[PDB]
Amino acid sequence: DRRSFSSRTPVNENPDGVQYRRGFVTRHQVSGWRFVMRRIASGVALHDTRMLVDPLRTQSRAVLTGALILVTGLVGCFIFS
Amino acid sequence: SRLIFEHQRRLTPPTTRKGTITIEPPPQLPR
Repeated sequence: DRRSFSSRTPVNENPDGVQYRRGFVTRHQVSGWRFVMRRIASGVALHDTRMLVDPLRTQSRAVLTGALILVTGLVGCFIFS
Repeated sequence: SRLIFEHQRRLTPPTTRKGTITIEPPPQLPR
């Protein structure tokens, strides 16, 4: 196709790679933390951690769409006046 | 006259690992 390049980090064998000292959080780390905290909260409530269907995310996204419908109704009734 | 020297084994040199390091070629600009 186009012969892309996967993410790679070889071993260093050199005294620079031990010197990073920075903590910066990626998109993959925050998505992995979202997945772990949605597997634990579906592991102390649903008591099954297969994560096929997660109902807590369904409820929380339902109340978030409620708040979003509130905000869109506010921006719709503000432009009326 | 002149003192004797004995043919010891030399000290070991710091080794030169003569490996053939390979670099993966870059990607190919899709368009």
